[PDB]
Amino acid sequence: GAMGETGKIDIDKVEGRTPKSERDKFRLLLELIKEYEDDYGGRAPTNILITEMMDRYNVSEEKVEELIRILKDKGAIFEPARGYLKIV
Repeated sequence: GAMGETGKIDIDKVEGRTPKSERDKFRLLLELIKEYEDDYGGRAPTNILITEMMDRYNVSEEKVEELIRILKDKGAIFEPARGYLKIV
């Protein structure tokens, strides 16, 4: 019916046995850059990133601009034109 099997174990610390993957403000900004790049044929207009981050994720313009500087500074992204962001 069922049968027996081998390689017995026991449960001491063996909780928490699940995967993890999440998001962050840095991630959520960067996600908009790539999800607009393909749409613009390689642009992410910085003003739209701001407006859409306040829409999609309630992030205030000051904070979106800070995300923009941080990831720019890291060379994770760039601003190749006067209000167009790019992933590195």
